[PDB]
Amino acid sequence: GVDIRHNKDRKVRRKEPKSQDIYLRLLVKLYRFLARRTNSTFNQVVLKRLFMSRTNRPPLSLSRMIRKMKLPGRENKTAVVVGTVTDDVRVQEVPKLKVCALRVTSRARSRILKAGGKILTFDQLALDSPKGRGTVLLSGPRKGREVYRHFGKAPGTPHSHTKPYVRSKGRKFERARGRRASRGYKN
Amino acid sequence: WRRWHRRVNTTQKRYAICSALAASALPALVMSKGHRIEEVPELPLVVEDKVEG
Amino acid sequence: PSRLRKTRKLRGHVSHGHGRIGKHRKHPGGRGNAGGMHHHRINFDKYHPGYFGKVGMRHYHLKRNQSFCPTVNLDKLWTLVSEQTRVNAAKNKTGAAPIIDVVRSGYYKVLGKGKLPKQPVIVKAKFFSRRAEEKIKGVGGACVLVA
Amino acid sequence: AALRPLVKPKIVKKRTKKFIRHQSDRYVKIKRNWRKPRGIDNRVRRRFKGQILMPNIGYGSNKKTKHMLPSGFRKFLVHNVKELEVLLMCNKSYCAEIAHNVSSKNRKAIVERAAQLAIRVTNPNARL
Amino acid sequence: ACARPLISVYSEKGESSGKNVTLPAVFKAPIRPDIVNFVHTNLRKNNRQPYAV
Amino acid sequence: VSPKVRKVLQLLRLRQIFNGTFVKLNKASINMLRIVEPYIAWGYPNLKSVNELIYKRGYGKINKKRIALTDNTLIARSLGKYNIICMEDLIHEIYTVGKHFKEANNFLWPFKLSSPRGGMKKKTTHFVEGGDAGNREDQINRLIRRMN
Amino acid sequence: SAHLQWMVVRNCSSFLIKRNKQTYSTEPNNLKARNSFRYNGLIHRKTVGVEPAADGKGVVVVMKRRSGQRKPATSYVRTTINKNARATLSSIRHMIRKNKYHPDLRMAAIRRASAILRSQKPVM
Amino acid sequence: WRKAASLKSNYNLPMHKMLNTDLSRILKSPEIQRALRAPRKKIHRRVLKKNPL
RNA sequence: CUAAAUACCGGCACGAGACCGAUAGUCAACAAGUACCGUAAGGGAAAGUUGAAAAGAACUUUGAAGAGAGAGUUCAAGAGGGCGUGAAACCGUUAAGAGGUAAACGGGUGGGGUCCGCGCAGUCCGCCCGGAGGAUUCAACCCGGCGGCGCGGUCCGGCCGU
RNA sequence: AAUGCGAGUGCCUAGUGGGCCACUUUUGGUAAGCAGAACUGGCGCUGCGGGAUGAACCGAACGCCGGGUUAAGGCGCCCGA
RNA sequence: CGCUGGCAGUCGGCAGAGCGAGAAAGAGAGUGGCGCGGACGCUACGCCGCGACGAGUAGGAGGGCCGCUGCGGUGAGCCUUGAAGCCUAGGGCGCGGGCCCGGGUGGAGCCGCCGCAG
Ligand SMILES: [Mg+2]
Ligand SMILES: [Mg+2]
Ligand SMILES: [Mg+2]
Ligand SMILES: [Mg+2]
Ligand SMILES: [Mg+2]
Ligand SMILES: [Mg+2]
Ligand SMILES: [Mg+2]
Ligand SMILES: [Mg+2]
Ligand SMILES: [Mg+2]
Ligand SMILES: [Mg+2]
Ligand SMILES: [Mg+2]
Ligand SMILES: [Mg+2]
Ligand SMILES: [Mg+2]
Ligand SMILES: [Mg+2]
Ligand SMILES: [Mg+2]
Ligand SMILES: [Mg+2]
Ligand SMILES: [Mg+2]
Ligand SMILES: [Mg+2]
Ligand SMILES: [Mg+2]
Ligand SMILES: [Mg+2]
Ligand SMILES: [Mg+2]
Ligand SMILES: [Mg+2]
Ligand SMILES: [Mg+2]
Ligand SMILES: [Mg+2]
Ligand SMILES: [Mg+2]
Ligand SMILES: [Mg+2]
Ligand SMILES: [Mg+2]
Ligand SMILES: [Mg+2]
Ligand SMILES: [Mg+2]
Ligand SMILES: [Mg+2]
Ligand SMILES: [Mg+2]
Repeated sequence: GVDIRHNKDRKVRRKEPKSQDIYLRLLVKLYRFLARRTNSTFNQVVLKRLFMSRTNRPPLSLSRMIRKMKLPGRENKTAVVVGTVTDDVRVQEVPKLKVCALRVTSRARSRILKAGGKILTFDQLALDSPKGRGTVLLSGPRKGREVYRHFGKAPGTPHSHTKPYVRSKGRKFERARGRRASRGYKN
Repeated sequence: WRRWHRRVNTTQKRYAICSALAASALPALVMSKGHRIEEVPELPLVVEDKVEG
Repeated sequence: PSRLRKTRKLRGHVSHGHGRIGKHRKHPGGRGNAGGMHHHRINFDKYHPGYFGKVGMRHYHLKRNQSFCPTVNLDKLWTLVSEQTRVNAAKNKTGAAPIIDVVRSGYYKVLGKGKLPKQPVIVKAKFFSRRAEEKIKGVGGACVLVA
Repeated sequence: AALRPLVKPKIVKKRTKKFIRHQSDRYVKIKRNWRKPRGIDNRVRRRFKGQILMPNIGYGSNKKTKHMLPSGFRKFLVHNVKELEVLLMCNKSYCAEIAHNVSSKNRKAIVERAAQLAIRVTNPNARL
Repeated sequence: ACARPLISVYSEKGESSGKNVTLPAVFKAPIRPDIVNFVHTNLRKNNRQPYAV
Repeated sequence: VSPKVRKVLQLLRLRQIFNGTFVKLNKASINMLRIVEPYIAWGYPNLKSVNELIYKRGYGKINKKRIALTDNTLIARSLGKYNIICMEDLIHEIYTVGKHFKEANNFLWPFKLSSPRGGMKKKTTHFVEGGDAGNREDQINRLIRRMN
Repeated sequence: SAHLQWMVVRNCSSFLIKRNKQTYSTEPNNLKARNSFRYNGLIHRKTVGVEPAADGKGVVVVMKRRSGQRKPATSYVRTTINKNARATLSSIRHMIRKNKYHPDLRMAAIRRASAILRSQKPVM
Repeated sequence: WRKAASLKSNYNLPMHKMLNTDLSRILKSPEIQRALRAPRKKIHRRVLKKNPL
């Protein structure tokens, strides 16, 4: 026999979307054909992001879209979003934008179409640019979720700004012994 | 006091109503439900208002 | 769906996923939050710092309604009124400034966090913060107090 | 006048005996159906020499000849006459077994239709 | 899609009358059998009666 | 097997018994073959030994797959940038340890050899003790013909 | 679309039989009677069906016209072929190849039409 | 999709994730077909290694 | 002092069930808080099914009788008054095989049985050639019907457009 | 520098927390199949060939098979040689 | 298990049948000097091709066209020309959980598929 270790033989990664929704599963068929029949790596990234869970495609704000398409050089390009384009209401001016996304919310759609841009779906993007040329891939903040404040080094440890799990916050909710130099110690 | 009842979001209930209604105007989907509609003249089968009388 | 649970795959396995040596006994470390000082002290200090002790003053008949003061930042100041309120002042030439009543929308104190568009405002509020009134004066505007 | 299949490959079976349960011979309460032994000292699951064998995946039949009858056909359960027009285009690789709860009157009509559709029946003289 | 055809209203004798109604946009909604199943199998538990020993 | 010795036996790509590999010799190689000395039997191969080994047991590592060297295109597609385009170029770069010996030797899969016909002398002791382990200098070819 | 309603009918159709490690379809226009996207007789805009005639002899060939798709009463045109075993095999092949009507079903139609003519022969 | 529901308070028809769902006509379109590599449909089975010696 | 909205595993009368189906479901589907036990307070079971209809086996014969043998009923007594179906443990008999390392077992064969293949002259299919035949028969034209396609470069008229 | 290998990273998490044996080093004890350590490998969790037998020894680790060849052991007979 | 490999090109008288080959890229457009014919395929959750690997207690995960009972749908499902159940020196399939036929017994109900529930 051989002295190999079978601990990491099976890589965990997604081969297919776990969801059973048939409109996503047709776009998966389309970009699965495109990723193996083109040499463009854009179709591979889009196909891999179509597999992902809801937490792995966080929504973009319209303001983050404006700033990530306002950069020099990337004018007259198609912003490609795998998640959802949500409206961001703390911005007043919307320029015209050519948009490809899985979902666009109803008030963001109104603002984009009133600005004068276009909103595509992924089959429309596959028809327009099959190799995804003139596109800017964008993704939402993945650490934007509240779950990531409780992650990392444990609270009650020196130099660890990790949010603890409390039933409520207040004066007498975990603020005395591990937090005060008066009562006990402070990390 | 087992949880017998489930509550469903109103937008999803309406979404399922729309998906069930849009599937009733397609040939293959009503054939695959088994309904004998080979001689039905039109699949949105709409009749006149004296049927209520 | 009990057919999807772990129990249906544990039929035939003797210890039912709980171990041959250390059995699934009833309460092998106490009930509930037992031993926070004594034998669960490492968990209680490594995950819940500050749980034991007294901090601060007591307030006997505290009613939450007296300290009710909902806040709105200035980046949400223009969302309280309609869009044709905002664009009419932009197309306006006489310099008239629209009035935003945040107590009508359900806010008492105005804090100033975001930007303001370069157009005059008259903000009526129960309370103001200092940077909130300076960002309104800098864009050119009035901070009217109400009771 | 037997109905030949499309091809008749040689069927190789790695084991023809059943996989009997451990100690199904000393007791009537222990049926022949296989249960994997999970005892701490069980000499069968530890694979000691000269004991009852265990159903591994290595005993699996070849995929070309899997689920195939010794006549060279594969089997399909048939309840009525309508289920034979299902099988008429799969004629030279799949054959029909009339179900046990089908009466003799309908079973005559099923094999009568299968004769003209050239579909082989594994039990044509079943009930009569 | 977006193309809404013109369905014909049939009389009670089976033949087509002169009335035509455009196809409602409900019939072009997306077909989601997974959501229809999720709504159906959760709303079907709501008519149940309790049982206990 | 001792852990230090396991690491060196994996860096020599000898993960299975009766596996064989070509190793160029320097101080850094002799000080590793000394560590794995009781577990190996190494020596100095003949030109005919390299011919027999590459022609009969020659398998290439192409796209991390053990591919039999049945055509010269298989060598020339991977080692053609080092001007190694056939069996004869491969045998030359192995026998005369050239510039691209590391690439030519790493392209070859480790040699999956049979049990030695005739039999081993003594597996547990060194060759100079009338056994098998260690350095048999000119006599590795006698093991190569009976094992290949 | 055909793909869209195939994603509905691929597992929960009433024509589907799943037993004895095989799958089929009892669909009216499914020639070869198997459950697949290509051979499904109701999701496509252009379907070909080959069936026995109402009486003892002949082969009925059914196509689906392109105009009435939501109108199943007048959707399918039907022709009856009561001829010898070779001119019907030329005729159906002509109806598919020359009309370019769903051309990847021509040999399946010929193989079904041969089986119907064999079934309409006297048994031995 | 442009006029909201009048008997409900605030309901619209849901948006389509995929407008053109006929991926056969999508795939055999000249827009997509020109930007593809040649299909590698030749089957290369394993070669029985004869001993050259 | 004071109605209503609120509570209700007792009582009367009802309706329903993704509940259980006679070791289950109330202890209790039945002469069940009964039989029975304890001085007492109290404890507390087991127990459904012939058949469609008793048509519940007249009469003959042996035996003192229980029990049989005939006869008869029934679609059926292989349903005969604790009787629908009638498993396993255990036992009787028949048949087959075997037997001094308790029995049983895994692997590998061999022998004998029981049944099956409804085996015992051994597969058909397509094309072509040759030989004996038989049709109301082929191609090509004419008429009528239907379908497909149409960059009819851009024919006329409609419908729709997130 | 040589040799070899795709890596990096984040959540949730069961069981365990009685161990034992062997080469070498080593403490107490007259010693122990005794008590207590270090390193590595095993047994526990593991079948197989050999040591007649056998937790740990020697060889070698295991999907179901056919052919060939070996390891540690052996080749009077049991019992292959 | 990996190659996060290949196949929508079944592109047919509106035709020209290919992408295994050592060497980044197009069997590209234009501009000047008779016989009516061609296997299979593709449940894309499908099919196909290369390699490497396979011990297991406690434990964890996945797949079950394994099994029991009940509900919503569905098989123009099965059934007094015989259902459930039970027995069987009968024929088989599946690595296995188990399942399908044949004979007998029996006399009134039962099962397959898609989901749901215990
Ligand atoms: Mg192995
Ligand atoms: Mg392992
Ligand atoms: Mg792992
Ligand atoms: Mg276990
Ligand atoms: Mg236990
Ligand atoms: Mg557990
Ligand atoms: Mg414990
Ligand atoms: Mg517990
Ligand atoms: Mg203490
Ligand atoms: Mg043990
Ligand atoms: Mg020899
Ligand atoms: Mg040693
Ligand atoms: Mg009072
Ligand atoms: Mg009711
Ligand atoms: Mg009871
Ligand atoms: Mg009972
Ligand atoms: Mg009874
Ligand atoms: Mg009876
Ligand atoms: Mg009876
Ligand atoms: Mg009855
Ligand atoms: Mg009885
Ligand atoms: Mg006897
Ligand atoms: Mg313990
Ligand atoms: Mg000790
Ligand atoms: Mg281990
Ligand atoms: Mg061992
Ligand atoms: Mg000894
Ligand atoms: Mg061998
Ligand atoms: Mg001996
Ligand atoms: Mg394993
Ligand atoms: Mg028996």
